[PDB]
Amino acid sequence: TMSLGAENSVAYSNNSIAIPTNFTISVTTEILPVSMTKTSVDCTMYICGDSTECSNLLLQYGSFCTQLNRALTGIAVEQDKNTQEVFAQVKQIYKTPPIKDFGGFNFSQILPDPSKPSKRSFIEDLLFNKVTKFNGLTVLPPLLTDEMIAQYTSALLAGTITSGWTFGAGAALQIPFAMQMAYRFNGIGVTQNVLYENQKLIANQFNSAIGKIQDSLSSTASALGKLQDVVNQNAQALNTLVKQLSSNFGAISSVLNDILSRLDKVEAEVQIDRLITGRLQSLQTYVTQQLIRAAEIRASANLAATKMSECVLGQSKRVDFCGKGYHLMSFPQSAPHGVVFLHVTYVPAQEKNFTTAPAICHDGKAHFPREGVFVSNGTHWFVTQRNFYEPQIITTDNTFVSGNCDVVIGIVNNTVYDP
Amino acid sequence: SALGKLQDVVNQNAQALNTLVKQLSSNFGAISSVLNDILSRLDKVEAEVQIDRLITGRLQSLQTYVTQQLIRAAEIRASANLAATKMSECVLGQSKRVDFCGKGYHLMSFPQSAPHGVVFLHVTYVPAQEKNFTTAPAICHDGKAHFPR
Amino acid sequence: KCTLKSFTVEKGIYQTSNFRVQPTESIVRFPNITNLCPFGEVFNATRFASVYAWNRKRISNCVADYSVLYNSASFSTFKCYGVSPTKLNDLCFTNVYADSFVIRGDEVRQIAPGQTGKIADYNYKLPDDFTGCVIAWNSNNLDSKVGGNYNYLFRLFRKSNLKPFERDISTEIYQAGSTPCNGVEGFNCYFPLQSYGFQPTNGVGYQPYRVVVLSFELLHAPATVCGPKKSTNLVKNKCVNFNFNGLTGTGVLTESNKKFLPFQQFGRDIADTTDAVRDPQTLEILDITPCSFGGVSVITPGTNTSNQVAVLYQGVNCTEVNVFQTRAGCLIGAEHVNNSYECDIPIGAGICASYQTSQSVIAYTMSLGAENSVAYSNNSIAIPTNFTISVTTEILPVSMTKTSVDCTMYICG
Amino acid sequence: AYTNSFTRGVYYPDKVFRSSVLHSTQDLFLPFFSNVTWFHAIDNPVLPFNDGVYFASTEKSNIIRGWIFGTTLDSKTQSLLIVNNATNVVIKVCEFQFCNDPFLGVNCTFEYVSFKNLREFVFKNIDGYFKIYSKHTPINLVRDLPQGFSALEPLVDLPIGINITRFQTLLALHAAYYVGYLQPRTFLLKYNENGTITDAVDCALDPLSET
Ligand SMILES: *[C@@H]1O[C@H](CO)[C@@H](O)[C@H](O)[C@H]1NC(C)=O
Ligand SMILES: *[C@@H]1O[C@H](CO)[C@@H](O)[C@H](O)[C@H]1NC(C)=O
Ligand SMILES: *[C@@H]1O[C@H](CO)[C@@H](O)[C@H](O)[C@H]1NC(C)=O
Ligand SMILES: *[C@@H]1O[C@H](CO)[C@@H](O)[C@H](O)[C@H]1NC(C)=O
Ligand SMILES: *[C@@H]1O[C@H](CO)[C@@H](O)[C@H](O)[C@H]1NC(C)=O
Ligand SMILES: *[C@@H]1O[C@H](CO)[C@@H](O)[C@H](O)[C@H]1NC(C)=O
Ligand SMILES: *[C@@H]1O[C@H](CO)[C@@H](O)[C@H](O)[C@H]1NC(C)=O
Ligand SMILES: *[C@@H]1O[C@H](CO)[C@@H](O)[C@H](O)[C@H]1NC(C)=O
Ligand SMILES: *[C@@H]1O[C@H](CO)[C@@H](O)[C@H](O)[C@H]1NC(C)=O
Ligand SMILES: *[C@@H]1O[C@H](CO)[C@@H](O)[C@H](O)[C@H]1NC(C)=O
Ligand SMILES: *[C@@H]1O[C@H](CO)[C@@H](O)[C@H](O)[C@H]1NC(C)=O
Repeated sequence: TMSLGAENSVAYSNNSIAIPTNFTISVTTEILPVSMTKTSVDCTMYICGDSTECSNLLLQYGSFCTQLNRALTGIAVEQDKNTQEVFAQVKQIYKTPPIKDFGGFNFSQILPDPSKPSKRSFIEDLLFNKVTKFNGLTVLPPLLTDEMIAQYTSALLAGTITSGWTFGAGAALQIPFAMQMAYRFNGIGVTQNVLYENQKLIANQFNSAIGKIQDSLSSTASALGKLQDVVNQNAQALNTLVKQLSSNFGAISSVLNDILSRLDKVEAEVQIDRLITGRLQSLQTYVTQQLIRAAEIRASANLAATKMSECVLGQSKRVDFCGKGYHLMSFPQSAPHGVVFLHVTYVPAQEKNFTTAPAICHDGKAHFPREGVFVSNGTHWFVTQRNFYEPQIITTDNTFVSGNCDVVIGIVNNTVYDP
Repeated sequence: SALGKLQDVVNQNAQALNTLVKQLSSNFGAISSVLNDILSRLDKVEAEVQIDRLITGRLQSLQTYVTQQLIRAAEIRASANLAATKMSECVLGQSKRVDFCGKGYHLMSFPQSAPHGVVFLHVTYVPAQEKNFTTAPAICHDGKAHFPR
Repeated sequence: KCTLKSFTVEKGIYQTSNFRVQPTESIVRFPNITNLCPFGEVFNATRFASVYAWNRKRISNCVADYSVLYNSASFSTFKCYGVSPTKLNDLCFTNVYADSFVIRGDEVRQIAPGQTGKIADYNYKLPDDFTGCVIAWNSNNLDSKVGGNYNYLFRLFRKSNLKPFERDISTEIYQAGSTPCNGVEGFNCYFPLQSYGFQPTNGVGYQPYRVVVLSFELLHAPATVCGPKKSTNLVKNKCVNFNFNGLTGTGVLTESNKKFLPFQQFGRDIADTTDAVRDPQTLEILDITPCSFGGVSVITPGTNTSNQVAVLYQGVNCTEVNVFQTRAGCLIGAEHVNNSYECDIPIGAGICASYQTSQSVIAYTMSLGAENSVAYSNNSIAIPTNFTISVTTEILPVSMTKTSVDCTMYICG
Repeated sequence: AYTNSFTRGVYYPDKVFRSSVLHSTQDLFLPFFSNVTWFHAIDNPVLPFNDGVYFASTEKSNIIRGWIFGTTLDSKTQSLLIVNNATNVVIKVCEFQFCNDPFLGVNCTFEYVSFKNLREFVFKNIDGYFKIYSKHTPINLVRDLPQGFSALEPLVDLPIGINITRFQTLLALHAAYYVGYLQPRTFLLKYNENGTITDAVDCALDPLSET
């Protein structure tokens, strides 16, 4: 019987609070399909193999042939649009400075390697390693080459590192990277002195978390299974369409030149119409399941294009949208038929219990915290920012008054300091 | 050409109905595409063999149309779900979501109706004229470190 | 214009017909065996079999003429299955077999695939997928006699029906009931054969007919029987129509590295279509690719601006077809350019085309956008001193036309 | 005595080239890990034939030199006699008469003419055709039928129409050998870049082979 997870009792009571005394920077991968292999079929060369005798019978079925070619062409043009809408979210090709002075944060595993014939990052080279015709079928190249996609992920990453979210909303405005991370900390409700007072720790946790991405991708072969499944389904569909040419469908042979070399016109046309019927049904089945499969790839590319705007070009308040934990920042990496997002999140890490109160009584006035919680070590009362334990003296200038002591359930008597 | 997404919906549905009508001119291997021509030239037992070729091909022609309308309706529903979300989040609110209500920081949006569709006029603030400055994370005073609120 | 069923063509790239060239010759190949086949020993023999003991002649190492057979004045009925008689002189076979016997003229109907009755079930059974010809003629002058020719026999009784090509010559007394027959007739004990007793006074249905069944071994194994048609010279590296051993088709014949084992005579694709052959006259392994081909795409600005055009041969190398090798295929009629622009008409693999100046179709690598370096340093910030209010338009589809169809009026009117 | 057949008794199914492909086919095959019967001539009884037979023998000294096939072996009907003794192949299909103990002494419609080591052969009689396939290889194992795979290639096809239910092997008189019946089975066969059949799956052996 499957286990749903470990059982846990939260230590709830009407006056106990847990506040985290430390944090961890988490980097987590997300993989999204963006496109699939573009295919063409010449429905006459598939059904009839350049027999003119079969081609004249296939004209009696009218526009079934051209509307199958039209459907596959619409799918093929959509794959280039799906790719354009994820990666072409930068108007300008931004490049990084010659000196990597980012306040201790190290992006060298995710920035371009200039030695390579396509200037992919080290992690993009790991990704491109972990994902792997006469019958009228062809495979068409994508509009953007892998080196063009890698120049877009490079420009998105260079804009992000040098200018924060500002390149997403206008001109790229430079800001020092530790000051951009101090804005990300304010965005999650952590007071920005918590970054500057821990900057070496935060940089080391980030640099270590990117190191674990390398080790996972270098060893866990199953990691890109979402992108390999898209390659496998499209190969399976073409291999099925080709093997259906070997079927009789009730004719004397599947080989159209057997029928034409064995039989005279009036007897041959009865056998060829069985092959035309079954091969047209074989091709209608392929084009229908490719239209349904393209609709899922489009939904995935619209999601990937939304994660590019909201996680890479911005900081997201949406829970679980840009990884688990409070979203700081995200980086795009290119992969075969897809995108990988490395999502950087703040996770609170080392709780302590405290006694708490909704309000405090002083001079008969009820005081409430402006931007914090009231908290006690068991003898003294402090006000704390809600996401990180940093206790302060309860003061007229970190609290506000509303009404008297009589109305609030659970209020406590404590002196409030006046500067 | 701004209206191209709405003209494309009109053009696809016109082309699908014209394709469905043109398929009535197909023989599907019968002696004729015309049903009264078969029935005025052939007697019952011979006519039914020719009519069943027309029924088979016309029924396949009509099933192909309904399948492509079902797949096309699913894309229009996805687009209408997006337009209904843009109405709530961009017209009835102000959105913090990047590029959801146009480029720049979203202020406000207005709906306008169109044939088969909606047009959103998205109003955004764009910062326009930079200047460069020296900057600092904090300041020292009486040995105390100060940070901006 | 024809592929679009339109006299006006909008700006774009359009897939049209696949690139092929007409067959230069109709090549013919057959093993050069010299002997005429012994069909006179089949059809003109003085003796003939009783149908319960039908006689099979193997035919091999020879050239036939089935037109001489099916146009012969000798035959009162002639039928074929899995092949059509007009076409037989164009074929070859691994073997042919001729099965021969006498029956009355009415009973010829039993010599067909899936038949039933005394002759079909107790004397000679065909399989359902019989490939061959059945041939029959009135033999009254040879096979009837005054007072009866009793030398011709059929099996009257058997315990079970014959399998296809099963043969059984036993004459043991048939036990039709509880009586142990022990080599004599009596109450429910009967001799298992009977005779037509043919006489010249008989009506034509009761006159003797001779029958021959030609069975064709139309296998992929090397031919030992062939029709009268003569081989051409061979052709290579040029598109031709062909016949090898009866196998028709059209393509560029070439030499190949396909190292066939000594018994292999043909090669097949994943589609079961023949991709290679061993020539019957010498042990040469040819490859039967179709004509050297791909899809053709036509690049056009709108016909409302020019009749100038460029052509892309999808996946074809320019030596197999201005001229320019794209990674999408050979592009012809486009001026290649070392500038880069926004993509106008997409070709693929980073290539696009546009109509530009003296006007021409040009082809170029697409530009991703203007290059920029952000002026980053660890103590510099940029802050905006002014803003602009932007209004931008987003267009979304919300509905489509509500169609309805009376499927009975569409289908049956 | 008995032995396990392992992956032995597979052959080229038709006279067609295929390459770089997996191909599925249904034919009389010796099932994988089937129960082979085992003999020591160094011992040549008459044995049944059923639908078809795989036969193999070891070699270092040329002890086993031919076979006889038929039903009654008494000239009332046709029978097949094969010699294959490394110096000669001779084959004839007469209404033969024999003794009960035939050996090489120390209406014939057709004729054909032409431990260290292992010899493998397959005999089947289908639609009136008697067919022969073979393979020949060095070996190390004196004891038993060795575990491994190599496809038997077609030698000869005889259009001879003989009904068969029994057979026997032949000795020189004044080696070890193996017999197993074929069954109608579906096999998946692997063709390499050169069209050699290099591996096979018996699709009915077990649930993983069926997978
Ligand atoms: C808080 O106190 C309760 C006392 O029962 C204990 O169960 C819980 O584990 C404590 N939690 C932390 C974070 O120390
Ligand atoms: C909390 O619960 C205690 C009993 O455990 C009760 O005496 C007290 O009044 C409650 N206080 C609040 C703040 O609800
Ligand atoms: C900011 O300073 C850099 C120094 O390299 C310069 O390139 C850039 O043009 C300046 N930008 C503005 C808005 O003055
Ligand atoms: C028949 O072909 C062979 C080559 O296979 C050749 O040696 C011989 O001379 C040819 N004979 C005739 C009559 O064409
Ligand atoms: C047709 O093309 C010309 C340029 O060749 C252009 O001026 C004109 O506007 C086009 N026609 C329409 C209906 O736009
Ligand atoms: C095209 O074919 C020629 C040989 O005919 C070869 O030299 C050339 O490299 C080929 N080009 C490509 C892109 O394959
Ligand atoms: C274009 O670039 C190629 C090298 O990539 C060069 O050989 C050619 O002369 C250039 N042509 C023009 C018109 O610049
Ligand atoms: C073969 O079958 C016999 C029984 O007929 C049995 O004694 C013997 O053990 C079997 N051998 C194997 C390998 O299963
Ligand atoms: C092989 O058989 C032939 C008869 O067909 C015989 O002459 C010859 O001596 C035999 N050789 C051996 C090694 O038994
Ligand atoms: C040939 O057939 C006859 C019967 O017609 C039979 O007696 C004879 O034994 C056969 N020949 C041989 C070599 O056995
Ligand atoms: C194919 O056969 C040749 C010799 O005929 C050999 O060199 C080559 O290695 C073989 N290829 C494979 C993949 O076995």
